[PDB]
Amino acid sequence: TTIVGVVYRDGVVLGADTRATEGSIVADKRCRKIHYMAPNIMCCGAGTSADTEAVTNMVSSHLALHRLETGKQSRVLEALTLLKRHLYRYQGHVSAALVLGGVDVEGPFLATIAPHGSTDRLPFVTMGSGSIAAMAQLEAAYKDNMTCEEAKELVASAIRKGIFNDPYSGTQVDVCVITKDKTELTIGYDKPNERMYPRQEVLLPPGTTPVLKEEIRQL
Amino acid sequence: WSPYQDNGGTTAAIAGKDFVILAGDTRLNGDFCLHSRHDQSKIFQLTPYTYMASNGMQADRLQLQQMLKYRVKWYKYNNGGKVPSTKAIAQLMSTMLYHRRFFPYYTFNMVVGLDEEGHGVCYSYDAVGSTEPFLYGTRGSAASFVEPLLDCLINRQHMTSQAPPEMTKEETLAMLKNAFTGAAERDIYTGDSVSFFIITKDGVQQESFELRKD
Amino acid sequence: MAETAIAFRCKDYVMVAAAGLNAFYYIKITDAEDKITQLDTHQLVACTGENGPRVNFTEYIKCNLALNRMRQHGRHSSCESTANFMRNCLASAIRSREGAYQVNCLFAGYDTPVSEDDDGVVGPQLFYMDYLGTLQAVPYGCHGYGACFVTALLDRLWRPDLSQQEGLELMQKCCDEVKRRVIISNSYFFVKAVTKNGVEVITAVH
Amino acid sequence: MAETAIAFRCKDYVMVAAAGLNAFYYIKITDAEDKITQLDTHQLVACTGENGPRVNFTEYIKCNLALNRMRQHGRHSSCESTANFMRNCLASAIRSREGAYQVNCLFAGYDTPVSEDDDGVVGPQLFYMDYLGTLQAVPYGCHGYGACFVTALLDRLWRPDLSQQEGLELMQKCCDEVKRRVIISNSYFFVKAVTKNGVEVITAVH
Amino acid sequence: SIMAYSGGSVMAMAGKECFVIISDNRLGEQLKTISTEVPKLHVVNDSIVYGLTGLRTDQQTFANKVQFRTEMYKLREERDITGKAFAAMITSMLYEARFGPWFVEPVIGSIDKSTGEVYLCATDLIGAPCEPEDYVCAGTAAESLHGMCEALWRPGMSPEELFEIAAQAMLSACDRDSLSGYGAVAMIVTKDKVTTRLIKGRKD
Amino acid sequence: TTILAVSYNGGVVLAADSRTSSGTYVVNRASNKLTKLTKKIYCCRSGSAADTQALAERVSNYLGSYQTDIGAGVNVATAANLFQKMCYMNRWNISAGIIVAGYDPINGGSVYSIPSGGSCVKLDYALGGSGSIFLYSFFDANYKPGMSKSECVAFCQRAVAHAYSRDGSSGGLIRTITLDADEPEDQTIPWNRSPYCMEKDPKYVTQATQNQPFSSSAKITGNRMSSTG
Amino acid sequence: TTILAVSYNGGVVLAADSRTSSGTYVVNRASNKLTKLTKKIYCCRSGSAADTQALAERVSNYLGSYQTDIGAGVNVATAANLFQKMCYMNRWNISAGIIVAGYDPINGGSVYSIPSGGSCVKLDYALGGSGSIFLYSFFDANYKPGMSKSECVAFCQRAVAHAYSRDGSSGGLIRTITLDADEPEDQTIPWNRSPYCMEKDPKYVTQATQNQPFSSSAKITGNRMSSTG
Amino acid sequence: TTTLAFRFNGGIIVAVDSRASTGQYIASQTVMKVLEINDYLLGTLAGGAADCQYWERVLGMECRLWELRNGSRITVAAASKILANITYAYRNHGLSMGTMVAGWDQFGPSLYYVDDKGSRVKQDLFSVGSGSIYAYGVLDTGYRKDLSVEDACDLARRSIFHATYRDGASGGIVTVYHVHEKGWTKISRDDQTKLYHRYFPS
Amino acid sequence: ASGGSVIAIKYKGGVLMAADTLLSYGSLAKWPNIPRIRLLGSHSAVCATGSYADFQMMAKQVEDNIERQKMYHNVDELSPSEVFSYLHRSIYQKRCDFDPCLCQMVFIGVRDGETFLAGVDDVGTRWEDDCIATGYGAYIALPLLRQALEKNPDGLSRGEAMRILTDCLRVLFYRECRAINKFQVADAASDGVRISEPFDVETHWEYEGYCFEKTAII
Ligand SMILES: Cc1nc(C)c(C(=O)Nc2ccc(F)c(-c3nc4ncc(-c5ncccc5C)cn4n3)c2)o1
Repeated sequence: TTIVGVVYRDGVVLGADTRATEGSIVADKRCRKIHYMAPNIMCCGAGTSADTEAVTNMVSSHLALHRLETGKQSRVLEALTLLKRHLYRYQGHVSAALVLGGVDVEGPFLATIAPHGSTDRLPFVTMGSGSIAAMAQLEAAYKDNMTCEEAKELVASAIRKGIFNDPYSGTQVDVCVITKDKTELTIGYDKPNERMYPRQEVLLPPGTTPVLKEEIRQL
Repeated sequence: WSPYQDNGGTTAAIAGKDFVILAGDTRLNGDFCLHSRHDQSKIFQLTPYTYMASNGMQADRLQLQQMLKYRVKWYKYNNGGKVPSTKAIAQLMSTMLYHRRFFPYYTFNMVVGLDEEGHGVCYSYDAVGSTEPFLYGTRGSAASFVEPLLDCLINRQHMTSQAPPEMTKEETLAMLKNAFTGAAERDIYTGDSVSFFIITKDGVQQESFELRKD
Repeated sequence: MAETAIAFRCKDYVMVAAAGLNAFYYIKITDAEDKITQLDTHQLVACTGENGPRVNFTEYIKCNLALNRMRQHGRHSSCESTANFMRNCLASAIRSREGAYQVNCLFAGYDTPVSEDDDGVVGPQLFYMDYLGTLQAVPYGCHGYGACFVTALLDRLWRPDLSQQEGLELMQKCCDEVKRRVIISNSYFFVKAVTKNGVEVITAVH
Repeated sequence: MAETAIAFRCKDYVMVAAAGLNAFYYIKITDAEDKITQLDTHQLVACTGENGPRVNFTEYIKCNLALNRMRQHGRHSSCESTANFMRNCLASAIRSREGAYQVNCLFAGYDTPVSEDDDGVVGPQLFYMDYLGTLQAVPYGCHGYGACFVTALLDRLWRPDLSQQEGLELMQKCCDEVKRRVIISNSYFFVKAVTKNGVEVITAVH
Repeated sequence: SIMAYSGGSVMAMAGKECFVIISDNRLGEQLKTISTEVPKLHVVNDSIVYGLTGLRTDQQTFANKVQFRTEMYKLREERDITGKAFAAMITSMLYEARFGPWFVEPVIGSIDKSTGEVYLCATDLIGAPCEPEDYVCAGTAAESLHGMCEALWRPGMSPEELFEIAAQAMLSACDRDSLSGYGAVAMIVTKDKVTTRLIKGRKD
Repeated sequence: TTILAVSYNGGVVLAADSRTSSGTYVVNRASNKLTKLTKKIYCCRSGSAADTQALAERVSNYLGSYQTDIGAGVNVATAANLFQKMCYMNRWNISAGIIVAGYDPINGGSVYSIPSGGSCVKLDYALGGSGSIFLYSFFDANYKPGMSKSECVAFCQRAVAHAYSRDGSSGGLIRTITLDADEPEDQTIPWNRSPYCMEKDPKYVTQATQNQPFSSSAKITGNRMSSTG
Repeated sequence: TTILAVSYNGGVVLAADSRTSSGTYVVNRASNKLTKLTKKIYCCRSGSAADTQALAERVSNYLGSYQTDIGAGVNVATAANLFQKMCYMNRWNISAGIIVAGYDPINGGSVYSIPSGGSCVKLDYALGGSGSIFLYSFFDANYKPGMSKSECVAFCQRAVAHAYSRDGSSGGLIRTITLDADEPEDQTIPWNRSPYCMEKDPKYVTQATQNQPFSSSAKITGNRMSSTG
Repeated sequence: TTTLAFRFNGGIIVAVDSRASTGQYIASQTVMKVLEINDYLLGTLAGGAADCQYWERVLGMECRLWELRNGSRITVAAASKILANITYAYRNHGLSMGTMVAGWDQFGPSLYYVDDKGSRVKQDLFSVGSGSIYAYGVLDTGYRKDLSVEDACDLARRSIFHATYRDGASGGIVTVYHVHEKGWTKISRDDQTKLYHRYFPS
Repeated sequence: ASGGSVIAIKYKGGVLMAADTLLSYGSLAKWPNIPRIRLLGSHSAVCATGSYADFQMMAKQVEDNIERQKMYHNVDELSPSEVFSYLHRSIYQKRCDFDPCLCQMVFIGVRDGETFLAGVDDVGTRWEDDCIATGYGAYIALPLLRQALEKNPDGLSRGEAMRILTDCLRVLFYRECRAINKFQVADAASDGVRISEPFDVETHWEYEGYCFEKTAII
């Protein structure tokens, strides 16, 4: 898993890979790691997919309950506080490193939660296994007040560094852009590893696998 | 600090009627990074009709290759220029693997070569030297992916359909390419570029095939 | 694991046979202790394990079946119900504080049509039950050390429609095999049989 | 420790009895293997332990006694010498690289006056020998699991001057006791007797 | 370990308007076949079918809990529980006991009756859901099944052809595994009908 | 991680590095270890980050309620006692060293040190963190009490720059804050303006003569800096 | 244990503490860690005492024979290489950190540092021992190369007195020796004349206000120094 | 692994499966468990395949050397003691091998079992391996001295087949060898599943 | 003691190997002014990561072998690839004795056109690329070098490769704890290896997102 987040001129840009490996074997090739938290708060997650989905869904329902109560849009500091409280209550057994990013009346906001509960608010953050190979790119190319196109090029490039140089990441680039009004989530922003050496479709004319006894049930 | 390490990779051979297709992926990875994508230290040519393809730790196979090459050279010098056969090389390698039984080599090997009547045969070893001659075979981290696929298209068991004709060089090459393109998409440590060696009687030829670099 | 329980179903009976061995670390406390505990008039259980867990678990199961029969005015429960209810205690024990019931059982019974409306099973039932809570309806099962020796032995010789006497002789064969190939002293074997008449203590073979 | 060796001295004979059990982890490899190895015409050794150490140690001892007899032109060695020489190998093994001979033995023999000048022991000799190198001349000794059961049994019934037949019946009693109180399957017992005539394989009791 | 104690393997493949879920038959104790005639499949209604895998006692406990919950759902809400709701339900059930974990690894397949959309899912033992578009597989023969399927499966397979690939993959994958085998049982379910087929495998 | 606090006449000066590290990798290179509790009381936290963040926010939530209840400013003794109590009944589970510094109109400027063990010592100047031990023998030499406000912040920045130059676990920005009668004022000097660094120190310019050229005499003449030479 | 060596124009100055300790008990309070090898080459040894004594005497026995054989003085590179070789093929069994310093007419004054690992770095000034880490940030501040002979020994004594004042494992006499063209000269200043000590440092005279009297106000006013008060 | 050999009036019968499982993955289904040492001795492979192959090849070198020197075939009792000494010397190096040497010397047929700690027994009925506990059951109840060669071969084949069917570590191809006074001949070599529909038809 | 990270890259005509000039003792930056780039013979150079004693002994042992061989017999000095081969064989031989040479080395060399760049671990693994990096440079620096290679596979220029060497040294300084901002670049061309004077790469610490108010966890 490799998740990056970049604060640009107005809003934030989050990116992630798609490969999910279940113990040294690629289980799914197009898993989605950019969850939803609010109309203006997205949350990438790295580590154990179980906890990353559980805590995100928990606080995502809590925020919805809350903004139905108050009536205002939800603040990213509330989501960050809920997440960090829950994570610290379990002493890191809930192993989900999260990148939480949204837009408020206070401008963009992009923070990162370690599995132990500690938070940092930075201009750009990266988490996951290929967090060292992706950060290497952001340090080399992040200038202040980038336009949306530049932030998306930068996030795609920072992901393609973890895609190619890390074994536990790759096969695609998920890039979501959050602004004050909208939030557009493009799934296949870049697919470098293209579908080479086409399949041969081995042909087995139905019946070659012997069957002993069959009960068909019409409905 | 432990003197062992697994540098991933995989190899796979299919013996035919008068040829053998050997294949090894050119990719070398260390602890957590990726050292190289052009590692050619898997398939080592001992004699013009014999190769050894080994996986596991890279230093151990770079050592075992030299030990085998010098044993082959001694055999060639004592027997008046007579290049040993595949059977002799395979038995020699088993004997060599078992001598270092208490501080073993961390390699899994295949001695792929041609027999005397012209037929091609492959051998497969454990870490200590349990050799077994066979007609195909894969080793490495991608073993349990490729082996059952070849088991199903070669042995043609569990299919009530008369056995197809004998597979030639091109068909076997295409089948092995299928297997590697399928294993490069589900194993994290396998596949940046594979090298094929078609061993026939009028020498050997060599080809490359490119996979996903993720 | 020392004491073997053999059990096999035929057309019109189930047979069980439990090595009555009882030991202390290597000292034979006894060579005759009845390990086949009868639950209801048509059901019995062959347990193997330490004596503490065996006796406590069997007494608990027996008391609960008896109470349930009291709460239903003489309504016997079928064998699937008793099997699942044993399995439920065995399984919930491995996630409790006191831990697992370290006892393996073979539940045997003969299902009798309880009323005129009844349309359930009429034949005999055998259920293999592990200590972790596994439950499987088998044609023949065996527990303990000799469990393997006789299992293979039964594959070669068991037939769906053995009579009573061929069941006797097959049980003699399996018992003598266990005696001849296991290092543990399993001399007396306590054979019981479940048939439409109830449970019967077979005395000939041992 | 599984296989018991019983041995007791009377006035004009020694008896030994070795459980011929041979096992693999719990599978009876055999119930008849001769564990009483004869060294010279009037001496024998009952070893108990794993088969590797037992056979290697006994073959080594036998070859060395035979060689010594060759180097002395048919001069038999007394039983104190053979006992001490066995004990010396057993003891020097526990401070070597290969380690201890994990085998316990009972050395039995009958000392015969070798010449007219000879004024040594004339009676039978029994020597209890541990695996660590302990060596003790005993009236009766026992090794293994049943070793205790029979030892007490012998204290109650052993007398200095039992005849041959009372020795037979006492050995029958001890053997059946070992069979009745040990969990291990010790069915066949291989009784041999040393008397002024040599060694004799007693067939009746077992 | 503990997940490979009872053996077993399940695998689901999606066709065009259909899908096939197939399981092995073996039940043993870490080496020794207890019985050779236990399938792994459970049908909840005419459009869902799931198969568990892991420890056998936890397979049975979890199947009882899932059946309890499904019958409770159909009573409270007068309707057949759909596929996605079923998968999310068992995901929550699994994550509840997160530090007392169940040792199952379920494999759900489902289809929309009138819509025609297929839906596969295969959670981890701690609840991580993983829904692909082609096929899922779990059990002792996971890697071998992955290898066979990633080579044999192609997008738009029809039922009578999808059953072929499913059978061949399960057989060739259980052949290279010591804790599975003894034939197989497959269920090919479409929008209109559900079919069960027993598949002759090696008696090895 | 290096943190320190120095007391002068008016108030206190807090200084700290900015770098949280995962043993040998810089996780966050612009961290902020000066956590405000009240408007005039701050804490520098060292050790683990999760534990000290939970403690700082719990104690600040307590302090906000006490001050609202009583209606008048809070001393520093209150906050230091709360920290000591908390970091004392969790002393087995957390590794958290705190430096609570502030200003109250009653007792002027105050600095309390709460080490790993959980004690609470009210000092004139406090040091803490993994990179502190390089500062003791710096304060014994170059520090005199009774400094002014400006000379105090200069000395604090200099001490931190001498601490994170030699320490591997420390570095990055130097963040200081001054708390006194006026508004609390902050300052963050980067690394490319630090008042000391071992690269611009002219005694570390000439290199160690390690790669001796293969020569004929035993005279040492510096390294071998080319193949021709 | 604190040892150091500083190089100046003419030669070198070695300084060290004198106290061997059994963890928390002063075994020997007047030890001598400056072992001569030749007339003009000395070594300060730190770590274990048995290992470094065996090494020092073995290497000095080697040096006496080489010098007799060749008939001319020995460089410092020779002794440093011998030490490095020995402390390298025993690196698993010994814990021995050496500072070999001396003067030879060819290369002037020289200082080599051979740490625990077994390397050998030729430096301009070397520090070593358990109490050294308090001296790095002391040398980065108060040290400038090109000092004279007298100012060098003053700085060395001052550094050692600042190192053993804060360190528990170090203390006692300060033993220095100067090696240069003239005769090698020794000096041992006691503790009751040291150029620094935390008891006579006037910033550690006023005590921490810890034992507050049971009072009615929140004003801190120092400790409670009597029962009546 | 399942290996058995029993002695009767007519010779010795060896029978093996052909599967080598590395834990839970099946390496191969064609391993050759019966290593014909010479034209007169048969050794079987159980345990570590490397150790068994190597040491039985060493033993086949030493029997041939013996024959060269003295000019007479080696006997089974001595060909088995060589392996026992070889194994007993390494009793503390972690070998894992239990083999069965079966031959027909000038004292009739002999069948020894040689373990990995130097154990060396002589009985007329052995079955080593992990599925061995399933062979004994079907072996002890049908075995008797006076079996015809085909009846005894069938007993051995039907006894290995039941070990392959209940055990996960055994299976593949059941092979039966016969040791008589003239040497030894491979009786039959048949797949384990084609046997299933031959013993339990319908 | 232990060195830091090393990075190296091949350009059109030569090799460049950069390394920081610092030796650490665990977490303490002990010696910031020592040279870590050695050069062997008259065509090749080496630089090691990790323990310094092992590199110091191994480089000495392979520098005695080169000069003796050339001085005793009238032979040509060893090519880069052959002295690297000897280095690798000696490291492996020390590893078989459980006496490991615990340092990952990067080895560069040029001899009349055939430019050589290899790397060797301490367990005996050896490899060769167009870009090598040890220590933490294998994670932080290596991806940048690989992209800068593949964005133009024809071959970088000398200045166009020095640029990216500076750009990766900058990140290595940012994100590696035990590192300082004073590096050295050994440039190996046809004439021979040439080590540069220490230089410093400029940094940037003035992002607006680092302001005191923003990074605050109140
Ligand atoms: C006279 C006699 N009666 C019996 C019952 C025996 C006997 O058992 N002798 C024996 C001696 C040494 C061995 F080493 C073995 C032996 N056989 C094996 N087969 C299969 C596996 C195995 N393989 C792969 C995975 C896991 C396992 C457990 C392991 N072993 N170990 C067996 O001798």
